Amino acid sequence: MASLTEIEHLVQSVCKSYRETCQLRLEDLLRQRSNIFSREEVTGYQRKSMWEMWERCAHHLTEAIQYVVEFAKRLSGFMELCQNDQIVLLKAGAMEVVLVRMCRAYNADNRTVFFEGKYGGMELFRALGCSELISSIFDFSHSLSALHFSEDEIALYTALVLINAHRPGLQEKRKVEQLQYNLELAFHHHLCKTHRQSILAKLPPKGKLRSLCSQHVERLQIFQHLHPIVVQAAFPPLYKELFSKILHRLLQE
Ligand SMILES: O=C(O)[C@H]1CC[C@H](C(=O)N2CC[C@@]3(S(=O)(=O)c4ccc(F)cc4)c4ccc(OCc5c(F)cccc5Cl)cc4CC[C@@H]23)CC1
Repeated sequence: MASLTEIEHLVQSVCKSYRETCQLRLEDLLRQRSNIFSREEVTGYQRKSMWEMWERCAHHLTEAIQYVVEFAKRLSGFMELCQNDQIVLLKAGAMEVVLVRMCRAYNADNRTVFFEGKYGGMELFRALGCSELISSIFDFSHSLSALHFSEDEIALYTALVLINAHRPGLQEKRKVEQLQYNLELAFHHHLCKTHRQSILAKLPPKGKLRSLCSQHVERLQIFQHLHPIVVQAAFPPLYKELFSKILHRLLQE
């Protein structure tokens, strides 16, 4: 049950929820493309301490995940599932949603990402000691650039990243399956109607997004083992919660 109106109405409320919950405006990100970090500024970032860079990136990651919580809270029928399923979906999905959202701050053209006010390439994150991880993040953004996503496509796709009935630990598995289906119908209908069905074959596999979150938790478990007090005192609580009950607080406001 759902007609060609109830499926279409979902499309526009998904695009709306997404529009209203992005950390950065795409128009803004596009106009700052020529504001690039100097050779001296890149060298300043490389000279910064690993733990300083870690705290900066973790703070920025937390900043973005907070907007993913607001996207989830406005997503049709997400607030109607149980609190345990809301956390299950956000714990597993929020990072992946930022991993897709991230492509809007990318520029395949110059291979740079927007960070702390200006655009900069992979070598801006050398201090982190995440040679392969930052590389994967950059390649993942490069691959999504090739798809030339519309904002409405990013909205429907990210909503499907978050609404995954296959996430382990889901209590009302069928209530999440029912929701995932309507969003899939809304996405594929919008792709059909816009003559953009050809993207389906080119969307990244399920494992591309899964290995990225896993690599993040692996390098984090390494950094935390060498600087445990740095993570306790300077890392954000919601960051430590997601990768190391703030989510329950966010889910009420
Ligand atoms: O408008 C929006 O909502 C979007 C605006 C743009 C936002 C965005 O680009 N981002 C939100 C924060 C940022 S970043 O700008 O700090 C950045 C960092 C590394 C990059 F390769 C590129 C960018 C980020 C932060 C941490 C991270 O992994 C976890 C992590 C740590 F935490 C700490 C150390 C190491 C790691 Cl690996 C990965 C990414 C990728 C997406 C990036 C995404 C949301």
